[PDB]
Amino acid sequence: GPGDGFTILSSKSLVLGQKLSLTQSDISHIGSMRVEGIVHPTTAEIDLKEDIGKALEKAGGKEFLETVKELRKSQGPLEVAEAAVSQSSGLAAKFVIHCHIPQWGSDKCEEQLEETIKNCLSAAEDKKLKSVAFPPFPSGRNCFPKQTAAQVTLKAISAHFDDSSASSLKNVYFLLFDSESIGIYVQEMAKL
Repeated sequence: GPGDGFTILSSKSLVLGQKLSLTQSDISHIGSMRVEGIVHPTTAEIDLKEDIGKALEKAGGKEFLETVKELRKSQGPLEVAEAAVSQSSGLAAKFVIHCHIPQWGSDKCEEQLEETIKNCLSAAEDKKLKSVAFPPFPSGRNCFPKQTAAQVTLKAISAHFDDSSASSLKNVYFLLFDSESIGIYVQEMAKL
């Protein structure tokens, strides 16, 4: 499991047996999380000014900022829905999977979020990861309501495992920090 510091709040197992787990911890514990790939929701430029970026950057130090800087020139700007992977020596996670999340209210923004999440799982499988964690999506000006984000992301994950051939992914974790968020995800996960 994700190990000391991480509580499994709730769990659902999908039709092909992949397990979805709601987990809680302190942001500050992110770089000890025992999962093979962590998702970093971000912008085209792959910034690290949000709570998760900050914690991954602090945990990963110089080597990590360096690996990110290089990726922006290597690949970016990331198109909307695109994911790209950093090696993350210094974390328990083998890789961080950056992804460009669309803005709330854009054209077919729900369908683009869904492509985003699928592209995150694709990138995890391409690296043959056995587990991946999704932290909380951002909130504010141009951000998805929590309801809709939980709804789409859950829907994308199951659809992905339907369409995917021989996924290495057995465990998908949702990192959650607040009660309202925890509650919403539980509500949506019950729609099964």
